[PDB]
Amino acid sequence: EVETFAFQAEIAQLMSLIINTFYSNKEIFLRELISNSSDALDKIRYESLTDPSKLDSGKELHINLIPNKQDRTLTIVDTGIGMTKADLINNLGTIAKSGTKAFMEALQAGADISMIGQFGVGFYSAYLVAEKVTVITKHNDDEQYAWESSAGGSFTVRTDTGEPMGRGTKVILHLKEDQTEYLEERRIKEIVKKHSQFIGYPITLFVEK
Ligand SMILES: O=C(Nc1ccc(F)c(F)c1)C1CCC1
Repeated sequence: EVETFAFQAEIAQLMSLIINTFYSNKEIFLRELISNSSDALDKIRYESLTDPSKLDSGKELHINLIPNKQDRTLTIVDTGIGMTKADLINNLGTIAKSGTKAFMEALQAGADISMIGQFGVGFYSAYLVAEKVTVITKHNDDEQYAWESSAGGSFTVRTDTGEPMGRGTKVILHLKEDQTEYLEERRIKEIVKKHSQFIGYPITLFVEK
């Protein structure tokens, strides 16, 4: 059972800008998604400070980067707090409407796309490199769900019957044909060292057969 939703108009406009604007510095998508993972890990860690049982769904707090050249996907996995179904529908737990408003004023007032994270909508920088994004998520207070969008004004949400995740979020980037450099080990390592050197969780870059 798949539910299809329309993006709010401001979010659709944000994704069309990210997709259509000529902007060569696409690598910041990875910094933005890792920083989102770090924020989600901070949240479950804080909650566990007063309720250890919050970590019954997984004690390890980490970030994995999994490239797959056969599928042409880059997956960013974290064991953070995750998202409820309501969170997924409400712009993946962001205040995306007011965030978009600010970001697009900043853009007309000098800023560039790389600053998207300062407006709380860094998730959508995934569409710099991905034609389709799938988000699998599990929050302690809800079931496992899969969100998906190829932009175009709509997204879907369904119960995920795939591999149980325990707790956290998995962002699966179905990369554009000309963006496969972000599956190469040496290019991912470069980006992580350049932009994510101070993330306080272990970031493991998986290698391929
Ligand atoms: O708004 C613009 N681009 C834009 C905005 C948000 C984005 F996430 C993005 F990738 C590109 C134009 C350059 C200023 C006018």
